[PDB]
Amino acid sequence: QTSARNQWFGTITARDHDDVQQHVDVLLADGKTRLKVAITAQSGARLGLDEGKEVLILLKAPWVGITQDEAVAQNADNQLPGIISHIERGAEQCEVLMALPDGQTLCATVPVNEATSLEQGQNVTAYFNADSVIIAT
Amino acid sequence: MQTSARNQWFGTITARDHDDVQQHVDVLLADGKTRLKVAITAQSGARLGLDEGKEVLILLKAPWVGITQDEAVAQNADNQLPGIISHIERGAEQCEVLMALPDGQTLCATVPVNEATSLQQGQNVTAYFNADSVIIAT
Ligand code: MOO
Ligand code: MOO
Repeated sequence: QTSARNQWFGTITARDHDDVQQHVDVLLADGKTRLKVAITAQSGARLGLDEGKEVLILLKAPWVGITQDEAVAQNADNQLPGIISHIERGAEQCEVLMALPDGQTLCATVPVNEATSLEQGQNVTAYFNADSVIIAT
Repeated sequence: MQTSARNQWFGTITARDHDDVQQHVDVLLADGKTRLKVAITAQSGARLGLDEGKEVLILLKAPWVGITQDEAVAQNADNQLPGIISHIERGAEQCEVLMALPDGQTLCATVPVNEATSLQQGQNVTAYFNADSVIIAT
């Protein structure tokens, strides 16, 4: 139980063996969503992040951007196309809920000034870097 | 308790605001002295019961930690922890920087290799990070 609003079960499919910071590939339990995640070398060993390892991905809401710009999405390490299902606008931040293709709901916290063109029903892309995710067992 | 976050600290919530979408909490760490500021969604603040007295674990991933020697940068950040670098591991793209904290703790930061060339073991530095870079776990 953590504050991260996006907690996705998945499985390690690959892991590199760089000495300071390593990357792993994760397939989500929906069986289609692939993610790239970076972790320190000590952590990859300590957690035993080898092919087939089941894990829980923790992606805090503010680490997720929501964009209508395909280049922004393509520049990021991870891209999850979807459809905005709900928008709650606060004074300083916005909660953007996005329906993923499988029906799950992604949550992003976006600065109010970056959500002015966003509206429910729009096709957008959720994006984040590999080093913005925590792996939990 | 088993997560990749290299920094995992016990703390007690000592304050919480009730802003609509994103709220902030003050967290007093295990040393009974260090206070952090953390941002969470309103839904999470209620779901987790992040009220005064609530004990939690702070998860801070290595790449979220900046290292500086500049007073302004440290003061401008939401959280800053002074320490001394105890070890550096240089890599082709990233460097692991470990910093000794009071009461035998070690903070771990992952810094891009081209930004850590002036960092060296034994320097007095300040680690810093945003309120919205921390995850709170029950
Ligand atoms: O820790 Mo949150 O509620 O994903 O911002
Ligand atoms: O090893 Mo990490 O980068 O603290 O998740």
